[PDB]
Amino acid sequence: NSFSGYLKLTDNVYIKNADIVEEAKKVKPTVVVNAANVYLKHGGGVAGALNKATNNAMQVESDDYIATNGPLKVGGSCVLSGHNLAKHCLHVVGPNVNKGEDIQLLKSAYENFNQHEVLLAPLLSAGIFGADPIHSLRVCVDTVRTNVYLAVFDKNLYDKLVSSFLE
Ligand SMILES: CC(C)[C@H](Nc1ncnc2[nH]c(-c3cnn(C)c3C#N)cc12)c1ccc2c(c1)S(=O)(=O)CCC2
Repeated sequence: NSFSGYLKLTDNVYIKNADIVEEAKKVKPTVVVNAANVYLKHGGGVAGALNKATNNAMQVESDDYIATNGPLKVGGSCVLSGHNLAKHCLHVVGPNVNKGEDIQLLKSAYENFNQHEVLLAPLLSAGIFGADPIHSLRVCVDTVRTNVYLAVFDKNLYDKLVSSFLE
């Protein structure tokens, strides 16, 4: 868990302008969070990038999990191997509001983080999932009670988020 260059927002939330994949390779965290969908199909975005860094091992493991257990619920999670990125990967499904899912499920999604003492995570439901990223940071700060290190791979958005938090 050798996180470097993060800015501490609250006693348990830290943030950095960084690619979560590069962070996971350098830090070797106990847990890395994937921004998953309910069938664990890592087709693009954060999930595709994490799977590619495992050379597709994450996708094969995910398909076997879904065969035995069925899909996740929106707001839910499962723990699978971290492969070369972490000890464990926490696959968390935030709502996709561009596909009509309820933004109130973002609180449920972040509540999954509280079962793990330390996590490297992306900003849930941001990007093409369509949630307002400033709102997602506020739900993270108000919900997560364990130690979360957020990697946001866009300097423009990182600056907006920090300036929103410090108002
Ligand atoms: C807001 C945005 C800046 C942020 N992106 C990221 N945040 C942190 N580490 C990242 N690595 C990469 C990366 C690394 N390689 N490649 C080819 C990619 C891609 N794509 C992207 C990325 C973000 C946060 C949450 C979500 C998404 C995007 S989404 O659009 O994938 C939908 C799911 C929820």
